Amino acid sequence: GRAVPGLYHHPVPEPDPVRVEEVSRRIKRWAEDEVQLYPFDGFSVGRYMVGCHPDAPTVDHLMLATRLMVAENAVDDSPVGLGGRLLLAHTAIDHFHSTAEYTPTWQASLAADAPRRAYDSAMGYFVRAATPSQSDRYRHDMARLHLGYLAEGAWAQTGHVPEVWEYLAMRQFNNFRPCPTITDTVGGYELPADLHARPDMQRVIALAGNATTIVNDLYSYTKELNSPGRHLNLPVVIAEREQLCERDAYLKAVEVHNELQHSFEAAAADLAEACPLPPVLRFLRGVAAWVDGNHDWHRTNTYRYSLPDFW
Amino acid sequence: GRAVPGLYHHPVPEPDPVRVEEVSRRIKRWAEDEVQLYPFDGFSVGRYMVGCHPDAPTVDHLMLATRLMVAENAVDDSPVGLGGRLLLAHTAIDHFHSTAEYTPTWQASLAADAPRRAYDSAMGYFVRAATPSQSDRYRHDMARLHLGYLAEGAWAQTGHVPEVWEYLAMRQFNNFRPCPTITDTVGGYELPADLHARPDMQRVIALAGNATTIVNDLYSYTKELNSPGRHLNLPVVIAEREQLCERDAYLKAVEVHNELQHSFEAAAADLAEACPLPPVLRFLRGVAAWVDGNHDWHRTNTYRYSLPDFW
Ligand SMILES: CC(C)=CCC/C(C)=C(\F)COP(=O)(O)OP(=O)(O)O
Ligand SMILES: CC(C)=CCC/C(C)=C(\F)COP(=O)(O)OP(=O)(O)O
Ligand SMILES: [Mg+2]
Ligand SMILES: [Mg+2]
Ligand SMILES: [Mg+2]
Ligand SMILES: [Mg+2]
Repeated sequence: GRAVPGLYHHPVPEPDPVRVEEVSRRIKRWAEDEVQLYPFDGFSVGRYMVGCHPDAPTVDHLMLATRLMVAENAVDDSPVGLGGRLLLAHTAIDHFHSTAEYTPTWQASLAADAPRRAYDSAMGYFVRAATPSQSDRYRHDMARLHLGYLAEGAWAQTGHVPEVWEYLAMRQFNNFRPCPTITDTVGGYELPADLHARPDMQRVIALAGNATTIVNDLYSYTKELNSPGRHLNLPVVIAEREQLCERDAYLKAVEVHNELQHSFEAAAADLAEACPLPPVLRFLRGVAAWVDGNHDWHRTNTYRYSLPDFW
Repeated sequence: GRAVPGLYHHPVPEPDPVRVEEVSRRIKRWAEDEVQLYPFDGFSVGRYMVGCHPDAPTVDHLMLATRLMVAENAVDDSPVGLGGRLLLAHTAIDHFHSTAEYTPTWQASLAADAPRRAYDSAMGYFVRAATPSQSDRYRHDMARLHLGYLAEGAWAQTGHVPEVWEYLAMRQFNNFRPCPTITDTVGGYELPADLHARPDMQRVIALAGNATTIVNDLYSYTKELNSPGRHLNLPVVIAEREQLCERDAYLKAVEVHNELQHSFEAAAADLAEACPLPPVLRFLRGVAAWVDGNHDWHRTNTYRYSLPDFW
């Protein structure tokens, strides 16, 4: 249950057990009764989402994020035909438009497997609740994610080890980013689209996702040593390119995380000063909350993750 | 110089020769002196862009679209590592954010090849001219395009022939769409982001891109018979799945185009009535103009394209 030594992070309060438990039961019923996601603890994802969205006004708001997070996972369920699989699944998020003949056939494919059932349903709820701007913004962040996956899968098909910055670029896209960027939707307000689009806000979001995603590299490092092949993460890539020992490579990855997290904070503090509108200040706080909550989930989840003996 | 018989389209005026010629010279200088795009007629792309953007206030506005269209092409210059290549090129469009150590190395990669030089420069000009909303919107349409490419490349690696609707879904993404959706930027006004994001506007745009992209399937069909392997387009896919003769499959593809184009028009007429704001009405007209101009460019370009003897 201990943090990575030297990892810069913020502790968080225990997540409201009443909420965790309610999310768990509703998420189990959705998975089983609505989308037949299998022929998985609700508790894991409930602690995750309650911890990451402390400002959600209701469990209904929390369930917007929870179903999308679970659907994200159903999709990870060779890489050779990945680009075709992911494109079709993307249509459950950004709909196909076609003729009266071909539309119904696409429509049937949305029931065809767990990942597409999961997405069609989870997105369905999101689109009813969110503004059209918040929906479009999510589709863009999902198109990023799928691109990230496809870079990673392309490298895996040849065992290619990218340069460190190249791995970092992939991991900018193959990245938690679609989760914190729905903080406004889940918080019951809107960050206006013209403000989301500012270059400074875009930089704040990218840094945040980049830091909180390297958190996962650091906590899941030991588990990934057993993944098929040579599964890439920042320590592994640093070690291989910068020809360092595993230990020093990992410690450097911790320092990289720290600089990304510190830069995220400085960038958010600056935007808060430059543009102190309420929906901006709340969004910035919710992104930091999602980030702190994501570190806490990784830290406490000793079922999935464990630490290397480098200290 | 003849249209596909039975293809529903709108004729267009001859493109202003003064403008075509000016675009050609400036685009040749950009390619040669700014981005070293080779160690290509300016005239082809000039007729293309003047024809597609009759409302551009200046050649500077036209050159925003022209450099992006040319950069798009430099990128098409096995599919196995495609997802890694395209991700890195995407960073020239949607920037990498990283540490003081890794940022400069990424920064150097932007000069490394023609495609990334082309994008970094072309996007550079776009970002200075457009609103932050118009920039974000372009990055999303480019992330769509790259996903489309990667589906197509994944299928090509196994010679997979998708179902027709599946091919159509890919071709929704691997699609001209980033070109007409910058019509406002090129026209010197803005479609507001909240209005762009409406589901009805999203459907109008998708149909338009879907029709004008099947135009390219129909005009480039004969050329593609010679592409390495079995290059997919709508007639080829219809023939193979619906086991039809090449001719009848092509004629059906013409009917599919016609229904997409008619549906695009009905959908735009409806939105124009539901929401008759000026920036909406102008954007709708500019999308139709881009679509009509794209058909005319395909029709007149007998250097790249020619027709099957099916009539
Ligand atoms: C948008 C969502 C929900 C997830 C984004 C994808 C990411 C970053 C992960 F799944 C975590 O990395 P990884 O794939 O290495 O996961 P594990 O280490 O836990 O297996
Ligand atoms: C955004 C831009 C500029 C282009 C989108 C990609 C598309 C649809 C094409 F290049 C045309 O199809 P295709 O690849 O079959 O081109 P050709 O038939 O002319 O070789
Ligand atoms: Mg993964
Ligand atoms: Mg991991
Ligand atoms: Mg192509
Ligand atoms: Mg073609």
